[PDB]
Amino acid sequence: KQALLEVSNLVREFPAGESTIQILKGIDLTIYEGELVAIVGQSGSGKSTLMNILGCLDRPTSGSYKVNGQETGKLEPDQLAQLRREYFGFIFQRYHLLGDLSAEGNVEVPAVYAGVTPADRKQRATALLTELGLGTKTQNRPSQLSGGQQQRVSIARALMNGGDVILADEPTGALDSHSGVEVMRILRELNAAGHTIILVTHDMQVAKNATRIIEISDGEIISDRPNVPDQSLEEVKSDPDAAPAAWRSTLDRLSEAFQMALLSMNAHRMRTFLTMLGIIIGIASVVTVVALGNGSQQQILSNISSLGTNTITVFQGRGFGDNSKTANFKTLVPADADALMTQPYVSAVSPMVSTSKTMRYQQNEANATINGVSNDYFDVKGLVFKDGQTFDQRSVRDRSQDVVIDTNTQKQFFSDGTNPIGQVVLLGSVPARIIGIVEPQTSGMGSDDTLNVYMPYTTVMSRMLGQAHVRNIVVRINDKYSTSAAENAIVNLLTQRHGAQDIFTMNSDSIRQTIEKTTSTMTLLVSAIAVISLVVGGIGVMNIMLVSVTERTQEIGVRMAVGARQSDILQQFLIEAILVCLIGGVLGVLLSLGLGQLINKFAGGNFAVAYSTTSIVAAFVCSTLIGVVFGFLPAKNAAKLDPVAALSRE
Amino acid sequence: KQALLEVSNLVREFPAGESTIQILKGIDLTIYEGELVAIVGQSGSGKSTLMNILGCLDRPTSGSYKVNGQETGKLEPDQLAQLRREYFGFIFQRYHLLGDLSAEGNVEVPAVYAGVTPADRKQRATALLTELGLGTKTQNRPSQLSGGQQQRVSIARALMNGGDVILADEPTGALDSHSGVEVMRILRELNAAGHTIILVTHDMQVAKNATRIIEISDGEIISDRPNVPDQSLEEVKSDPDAAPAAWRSTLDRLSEAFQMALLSMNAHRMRTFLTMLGIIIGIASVVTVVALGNGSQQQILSNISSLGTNTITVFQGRGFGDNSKTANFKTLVPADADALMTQPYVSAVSPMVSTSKTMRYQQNEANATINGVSNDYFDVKGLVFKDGQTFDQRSVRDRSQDVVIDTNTQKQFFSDGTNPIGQVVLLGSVPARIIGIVEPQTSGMGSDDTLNVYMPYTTVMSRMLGQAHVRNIVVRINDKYSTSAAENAIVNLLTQRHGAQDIFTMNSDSIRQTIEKTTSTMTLLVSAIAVISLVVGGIGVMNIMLVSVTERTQEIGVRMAVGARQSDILQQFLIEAILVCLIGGVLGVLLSLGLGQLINKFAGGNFAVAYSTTSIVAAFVCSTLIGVVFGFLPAKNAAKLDPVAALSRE
Ligand SMILES: Nc1ncnc2c1ncn2[C@@H]1O[C@H](COP(=O)(O)OP(=O)(O)S)[C@@H](O)[C@H]1O
Ligand SMILES: Nc1ncnc2c1ncn2[C@@H]1O[C@H](COP(=O)(O)OP(=O)(O)S)[C@@H](O)[C@H]1O
Repeated sequence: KQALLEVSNLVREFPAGESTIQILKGIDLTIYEGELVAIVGQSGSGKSTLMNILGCLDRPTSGSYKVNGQETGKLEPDQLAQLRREYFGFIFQRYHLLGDLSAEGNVEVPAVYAGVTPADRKQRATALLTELGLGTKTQNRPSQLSGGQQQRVSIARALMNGGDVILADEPTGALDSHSGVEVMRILRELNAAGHTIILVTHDMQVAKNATRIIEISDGEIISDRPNVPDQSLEEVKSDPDAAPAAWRSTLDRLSEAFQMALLSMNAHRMRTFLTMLGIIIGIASVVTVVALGNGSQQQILSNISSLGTNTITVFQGRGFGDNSKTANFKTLVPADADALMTQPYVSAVSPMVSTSKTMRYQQNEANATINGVSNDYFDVKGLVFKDGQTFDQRSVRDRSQDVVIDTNTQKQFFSDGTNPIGQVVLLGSVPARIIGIVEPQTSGMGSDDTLNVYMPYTTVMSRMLGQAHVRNIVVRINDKYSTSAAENAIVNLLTQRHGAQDIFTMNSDSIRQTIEKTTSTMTLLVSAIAVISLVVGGIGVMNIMLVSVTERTQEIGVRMAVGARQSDILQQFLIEAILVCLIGGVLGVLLSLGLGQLINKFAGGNFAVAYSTTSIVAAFVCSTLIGVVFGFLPAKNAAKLDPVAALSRE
Repeated sequence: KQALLEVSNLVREFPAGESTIQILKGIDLTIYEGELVAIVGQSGSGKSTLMNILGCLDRPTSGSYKVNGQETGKLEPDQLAQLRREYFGFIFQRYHLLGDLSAEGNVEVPAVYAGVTPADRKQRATALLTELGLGTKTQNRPSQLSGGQQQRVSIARALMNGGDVILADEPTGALDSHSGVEVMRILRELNAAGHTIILVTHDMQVAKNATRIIEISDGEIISDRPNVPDQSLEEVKSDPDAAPAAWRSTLDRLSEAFQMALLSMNAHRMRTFLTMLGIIIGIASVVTVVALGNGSQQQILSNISSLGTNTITVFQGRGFGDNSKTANFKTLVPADADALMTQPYVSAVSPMVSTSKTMRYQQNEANATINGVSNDYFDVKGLVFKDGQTFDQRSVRDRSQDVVIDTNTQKQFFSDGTNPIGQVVLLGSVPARIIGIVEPQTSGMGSDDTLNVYMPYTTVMSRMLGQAHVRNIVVRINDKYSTSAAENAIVNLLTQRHGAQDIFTMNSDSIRQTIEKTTSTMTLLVSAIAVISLVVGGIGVMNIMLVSVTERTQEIGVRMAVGARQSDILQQFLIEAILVCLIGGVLGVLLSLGLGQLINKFAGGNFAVAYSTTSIVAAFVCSTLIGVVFGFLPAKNAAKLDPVAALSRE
């Protein structure tokens, strides 16, 4: 049969000066289930090292330590953690509780790592705290408890996963006489109930509370004797404490890891706020710059949209003056448009003049732009008729006073729902009857807001301007033919048709393309400058997480001792970083949205802010990725701590 | 006569639940110089509270406490610190040493806070450490010392500033039996030497080391009896330890505050690196963006300086399509420049043609752009002659083969130091004699880097091109007399000479002004976005400083008890932040300079990086201001800590 704790020729060496020093020197030691063992020696004796090895927090480097038959010498971290969850509970001189949790929570932690039903572990935690006289202090934080009360909490914690072997490191060293007596009473009562208890001390008067006293000095055991305490006659057991013992639970520990990181945020609200603030400012500047560049691009493009697709505009305008010295040189005339119409690369053509008059209806007045155009103009610019129809070529010839109106003029003058078609409006001093309504090119509520009116160019030229010439001529190029080659043909045709190079062009597609390219490139560079800010925010996240790993070093050690896997610690800290970056990426998005409405109020007619939902999604994802990347390094550093050095980190 | 410590009616209340609780209930107590006093009681007794008041770390809050006649009831923090420096030394259960310093440094700290000569305090530190058996461990850090060794370090520390009244709070509570014997031996020997010692404990067997035992319970003193230790027979005194003891010095404490901040940076090197890194990225991005916008503006403007000042260039339309359409439609001819010459607003005028030929010298060849210009061209464009002169008007008439060169061609062909003037070079197939060298308009190279040659336009048109027309004509407007009106007048005149409006103009000053304003505006917007990054860096600095205040809370408390003023603490932390941000600004500047040299390797001849020295200085100042500001709140929070709560922070 196996003895519960079986040590054989245990040698623990440490390197010291291109050589070694033995701290444990060939220790043989058998401890049976139910013994009350005290191991006593002074500083330097090796009692600590021995207990660390006994608690599966360290490995021999020479010898054998079998826990219920299981050799620990060659076990890997999660296997030793398995043994700690299975057979050991720990009590520390300084009563290492987790300041952020309640007594109940600290008691639960080992059951969290062992994968114990949360309802059942709640029951067990409050039951053990009540059994040890802390039934009314269940919800107190460690900062709300006295030393003895905290040590009683950690006794209940040690009992959570069974309490098979309670390893107690000088429990009565920090706290006073009375509460030391109480702690020792509890331990002896647990031993009476069958709990194996190993007490490590330097005060023989503490060791005398045990039934077996092993004395250690300079790495070797020098005494091993039974003992009967004197105070067993006073402390009669009038309060009979007898309380001995691929995809499933990973989810439970992930839920708890989220909860734990969340509580660490609630504990340090200023720190959390500042770190999130850095991420909020970063994400907000990136989403803002991107939406500003996109919306401004769309706005500038709509301001071009008064031109068509495959549209070549033929301008010639310049300085003003007399009829004989300026008008005689205005060679662009509608006969030129008639000539262009017959070219194999021209699918549509329209002269274009314009004037601005006061438009009247029953009582309304409003200034409006009256465009003198061809019946084909709507075909050139791609305008869509809402209700009516265009001009007849005859009505252009006959100087008709028919008129086409856009959506904006309908809103201005026919807000009642009165059908504009057939209604006579008055343009300055010229009456005109509406024969059609056009849906504009504009994309946006307040991106255009102008009143466009369309009459035959012959009528506007004759009745309103008194001129024989055209402001410009728009041409839509056939067959998707090379608009540039058609452009050159137009320049040669009109130039040969005129007496000289009296014209210049505007290629709508070329200008649009240049605007898209230039605005896109500038958007990319500037939003990269914003991403620099976001990078600095991420660096801040990493630095804070690393520092909180240092802060929580002892918490990490305690969690390991109670049963945490390196995985579990990694998940805990990494989830903290991720949650911090997400909560703040969302707030950066919302801040950017509010700032977007601010700009959309106070901006001009070129600056506009438009938020693509995939830039919002990209913001959320890149915030989470900053959490995963920048937070990872600290979370791994926490997961890889030596629980011995962590427990004694001070 | 006055007793050293004179206590009367100490009542210490703390609020607890819409009421208060008395922790000291009217304590009277007289302690004379040289007494060895133990104050003993269990948790709740008030012994610590009493000892804190005795040490000038708290105020009676009701009653009187006189230290050598000085009432503490109404004293302000720095006055209580004065009393601590004057009369008190402190020893703590956990032997609160400063992990970053050596034993010697920890011993020095109280002398730093007092007005003590650094050399003399070094001597005292090593002397006291040698007296207490730490002569060979003088340089060890606290992590390199045992509990007893650290406790002897803090004994020497308490003795540094005199050791008048040594308050020891459970000194033998953390450490083992043997080293407790040694600590108590040392304390008794100091008492024999005359030191007043007040020992506070809960273990009567420790209290029995004193000669006077005052027992306290539930806030009141219940026993006060003399005592003779049992070990007075053991200690025959064979080793007689008898060692009893704003413009001027503010600068010395500033030196020490700088040194302490520096050592704290060395202690946490990764933290320092990351915190500094944020500022480095911020300052580098801002200085980089500013230098990029400024230099690019200078480059793009240099490409315009070739258009001269107040110069209106008369360009002409394509005019091509055929060789016969070139002959037909190239209406801009040098006679038009002759006509422009006579106008009242034209001070100088030049036709301009250009072609590219291979420029040859003795054996050297390089392709060069030959500009056919008027003798006035240099006045219009504002070019300055380095050595020679321009053409004669006669030589323009006579189709002269004179040539003027720029500095780039001088470098290409006359690198020897050979004077180009009088030398005959060959341009394609036309020889030409150099009559002058011209210094260009440009500052940065960018795209030019071009070989410019100037010959009479009549000669280039006649001999090299075989054409009757001019590419464009430049005019310099006198007095700046309505250059915009001159543009229109030129168009009207040239249009009147031709058969149409077949010419257009370009106002050099308008273009320059537009470029200057637009690029300047882009510089401000983008560099503001970089400053966003710098802001996030500062926020990170603040968060880190708050965290290091929390981390060092006990260090702050120990410093206060040892004798630090709130001033001293604030200076310490403020200097830390300032120093980190200052260095991060310097490194941000150096990174920015390197990045500028990197950018200058890019293929964009429009992007250029120019560093103003006032943006470097601005970087230094704004980095230091981030240090002071963010930067400040943590340092004040450190200075305003309650030294009692700070010392008991865990
Ligand atoms: N890294 C390391 N390096 C060198 N020596 C070590 C190390 N770790 C432990 N030891 C030794 O084990 C003992 C630890 O606890 P003990 O209870 O025996 O005395 P303490 O004062 O440390 S509580 C101590 O006496 C040390 O001499
Ligand atoms: N903020 C505060 N609030 C309420 N009560 C306080 C407070 N501070 C001290 N006290 C009391 O004074 C005593 C402190 O030291 P003592 O040596 O007498 O016992 P300890 O267990 O704290 S070492 C302690 O027993 C407490 O009951």
